[PDB]
Amino acid sequence: EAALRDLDEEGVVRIGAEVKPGDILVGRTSFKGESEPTPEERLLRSIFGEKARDVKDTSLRVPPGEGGIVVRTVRLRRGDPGVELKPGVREVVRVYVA
Amino acid sequence: KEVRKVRIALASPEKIRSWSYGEVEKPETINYRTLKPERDGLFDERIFGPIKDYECACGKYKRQRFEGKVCERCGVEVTKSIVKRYRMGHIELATPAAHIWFVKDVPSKIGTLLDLSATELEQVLYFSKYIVLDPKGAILNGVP
Amino acid sequence: SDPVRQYLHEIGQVPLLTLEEEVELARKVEEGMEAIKKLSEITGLDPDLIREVVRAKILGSARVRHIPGLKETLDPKTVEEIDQKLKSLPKEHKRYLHIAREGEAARQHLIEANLRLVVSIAKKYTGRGLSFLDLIQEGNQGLIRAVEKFEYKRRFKFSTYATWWIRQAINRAIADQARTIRIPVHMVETINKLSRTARQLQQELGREPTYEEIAEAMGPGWDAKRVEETLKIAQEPVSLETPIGDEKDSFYGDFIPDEHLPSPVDAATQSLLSEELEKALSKLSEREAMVLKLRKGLIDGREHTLEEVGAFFGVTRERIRQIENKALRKLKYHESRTRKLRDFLD
Amino acid sequence: DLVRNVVRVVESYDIDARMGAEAIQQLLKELDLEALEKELLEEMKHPSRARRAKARKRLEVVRAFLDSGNRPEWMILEAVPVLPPDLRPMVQVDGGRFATSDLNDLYRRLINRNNRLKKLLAQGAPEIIIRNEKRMLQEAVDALLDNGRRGAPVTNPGSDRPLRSLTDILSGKQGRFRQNLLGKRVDYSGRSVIVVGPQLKLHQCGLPKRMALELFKPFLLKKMEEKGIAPNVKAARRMLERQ
Amino acid sequence: DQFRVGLARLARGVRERMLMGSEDSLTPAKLVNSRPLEAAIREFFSRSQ
Amino acid sequence: QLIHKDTGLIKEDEVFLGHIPLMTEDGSFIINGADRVIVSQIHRSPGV
Amino acid sequence: GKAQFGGQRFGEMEVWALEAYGAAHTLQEMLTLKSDDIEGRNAAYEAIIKGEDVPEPSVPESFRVLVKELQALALDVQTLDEKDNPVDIFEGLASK
DNA sequence: TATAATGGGAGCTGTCACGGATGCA
DNA sequence: TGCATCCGTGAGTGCAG
Ligand SMILES: [Zn+2]
Repeated sequence: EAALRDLDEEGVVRIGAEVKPGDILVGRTSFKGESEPTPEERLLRSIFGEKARDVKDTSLRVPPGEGGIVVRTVRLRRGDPGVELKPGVREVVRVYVA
Repeated sequence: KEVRKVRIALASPEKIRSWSYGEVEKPETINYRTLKPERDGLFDERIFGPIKDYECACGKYKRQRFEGKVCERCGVEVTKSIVKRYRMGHIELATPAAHIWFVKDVPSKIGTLLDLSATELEQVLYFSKYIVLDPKGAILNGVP
Repeated sequence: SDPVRQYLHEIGQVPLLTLEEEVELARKVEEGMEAIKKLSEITGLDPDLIREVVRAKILGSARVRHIPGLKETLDPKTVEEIDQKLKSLPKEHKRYLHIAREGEAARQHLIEANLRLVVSIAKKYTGRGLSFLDLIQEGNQGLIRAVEKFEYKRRFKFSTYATWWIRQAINRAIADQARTIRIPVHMVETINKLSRTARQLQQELGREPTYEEIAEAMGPGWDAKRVEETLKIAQEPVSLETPIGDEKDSFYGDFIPDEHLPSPVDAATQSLLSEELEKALSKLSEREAMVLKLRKGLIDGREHTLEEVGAFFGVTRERIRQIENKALRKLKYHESRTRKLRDFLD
Repeated sequence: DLVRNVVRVVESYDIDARMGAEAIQQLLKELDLEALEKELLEEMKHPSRARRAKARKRLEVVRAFLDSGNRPEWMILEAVPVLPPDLRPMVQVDGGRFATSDLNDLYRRLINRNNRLKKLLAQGAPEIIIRNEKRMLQEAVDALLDNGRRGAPVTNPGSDRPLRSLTDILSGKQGRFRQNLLGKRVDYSGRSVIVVGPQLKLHQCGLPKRMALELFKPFLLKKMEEKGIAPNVKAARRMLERQ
Repeated sequence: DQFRVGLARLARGVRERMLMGSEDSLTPAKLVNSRPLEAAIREFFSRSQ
Repeated sequence: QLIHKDTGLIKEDEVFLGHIPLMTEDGSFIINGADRVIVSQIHRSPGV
Repeated sequence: GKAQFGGQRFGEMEVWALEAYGAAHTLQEMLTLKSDDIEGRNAAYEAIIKGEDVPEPSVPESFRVLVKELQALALDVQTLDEKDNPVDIFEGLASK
């Protein structure tokens, strides 16, 4: 929850925050491939009573040596009005940082 | 043993075939839906290698105790995927073809080896003129 | 020098047919096929196996290759052999070996004669993924079709009938080898549908249409979702060597990470796991850390449900499932001291 | 002639006169190399020194082949080799879009011609057609290997960009030798602005501690354990990943 | 200049469909495919030097 | 307006050609939402 | 490049520099463990984190690319030991 | 699968200097 | 034989891009 304290319910940083290297600006999830857990890994979780999760942390963090104060966010989905993006993209999010 | 020299020399057609693992029959890359490689094409794994380590194409054999078995269903070896980097294929030509280096690297290496002019080797190669191997007695304009 | 003016010149050598020479050659080709299965049911060999032999001898031994579909390998020994129980026939039966031979010979002069026509069709299928010559050859390829299917008795000129197979064969090539990702000829066909209908929509609206403005005018069974995922497979790939910048010292491919091969962090992260878990089997028991080291794999994995578990563990079937729980149990207490495992869940 | 019941004979010979690499693979194949050496030194004895000169150049090619054991005909290919697919990949970039080497389109280009030639043969085609197919086949192979070298260079549709032939890959300032073999990019390295430190001793410099941390990230990870600022190396790393 | 090059391509494609498809039931509308123009402009503005 | 070389056909439509990019007041362009500039080019001039 | 999390190009002229000094091992490192000797590269970043000296290196994976690219031009490049018999720098992965 | 149709289309420009291989009085 | 004349091959580094 520390690593999330500055994100709204959707996964966007809150306008007016302080973001530094490592910080998630936008949480994103993506599905795991034909490397869905191997033996070494299925077993390791068999110990921890937490079974293989099927999504992944693909979030957008901040690169080394950058950071600032979230000033703004644009969220373009499709299914919303006005908007339609290159084929195969559901939604795009831009976050400007000062 | 310890590398100490590096030899470079010509590839006999037999040798080229000695390298090969597959005749690339179809000019197909990967399936427009499966996004997997089409068989007999430039990325077919039954030729070149397992795309994912120690895992055959269809799903038959899927780890290291099988190693080297070419599964029956799909025909792919069970090895490291690193082989898609090293395993040569070959394209068997119907009529043979000139390695342009030995053609056009002036002075031609084939063209000097046969007292063939530059512009002869072109004509004979890019089909501007015939070249007789056995005139079987022909004669042209009063001269054999 | 220029490989098109070249071919445009060889073609310009074979004269154009006239109406009689048209019907002459066409006629001889028809009769020669008839001749070939009359010639087949006399000797009983095979029309095609027989046809190739007529074919060889007319063109010269210059060409012969074991024809796919024929059952024997058509080497110059079987062409003399078989040309022999051919010329062995009575003058009224071996009458037809001269008919075939004449046919094959007219086949050629009729193809060769009408190559200028192909040119004048492929000329206008340019800029579609295939080069002029590539198109010509495909065009030609169909032309061959046209002669083995012509019926001179319908009185039509040859131009007319062939202009069908010609474009029929360009269009199959433009649609079967153009894309780096080969897509069935019919999907290609419907794709072009979207293009042409989208175009009129734009010519109508004054702006490019949305997905849904397409799914409508595309009719029923067409929704916005289905126009979209049709477009993304329609999507042609791009060159790793595409130029990045107005100089030429960077390739678009150079900015592309190699996700496949493991990184050195990962490479190392795996080796330290697969032994600091071997550093938790030989810590409490190594034969209960071996029956559940065989309920999965140290390499290859070994895990089904109930069946080889029941074959060779030493123990009974649902007793290995109990030291499965206690092997795990012990590790869950084992791993409250050597707590060097949590990190590996990321 | 069955209408005229004459047997015609047209004045014409059974000559063997070919075109293409088919010919040359044969003429090459018929070279007794020791023979030719004999003749050439046997003419290295001539005056006028321009015949003596060319007999050298030629003889140097002969004795080249003699001393190596290469067969001249091997400068002709029946079996064109194909380069492992990973060295010429097809990859999905971020947007699920695809990125591919030029070579695939140069092979593809070739395998279409070899294939419709194997077909144009069996379906018995006139020479004029078979001719255009073999020529086109050479130009295919002449572009896989050294595109641009002879005649027009093979461009993909919708641009004027030569495709990148195997020799293009091998050679030039951006070739494989000069850009990846005689010097690569490297790990454990950084860049920054420099700034004079007059306080430094002759053997020293001023390294920003953040550059230091990364450049030594392995070493720091270990020491971080050999003291205890983290339990193990993998958790140590996750500390330094958010500032 | 780039515009004189789209117009040029567009005319290669009209006469093409002038001498094939139906010489009397035709319009300006369907004898013109704009895209060759579109892409010549787009080109000059997105990848010119 | 299309006209037939032989009969006198007359059709007349106004066909949409696409969009031309406009120049802002300060004399620049927005192309895929990114201001850009079209640098004049110097070259030898037509003549003999 | 910074945005890719680059490495720094150690080009021809830098190599010369190391060459002139006679820093053989430091050069070899830049040519194998630090760039593309995937074995000894992965092998090193385990040795550091484990506190052991770095492994002597194997062949740069980029030389292999060179071999296979010359094969694809019908050219047979062969690593040879001193008694002139080949050396498989693919550890049997290309043999049959 | 059948009126008839029978030889392309775009060049691209303002470098230079050397070395080699070829043509020609 | 000696000398035009054409064709092919070169033309700095790293970084931002
Ligand atoms: Zn399988």
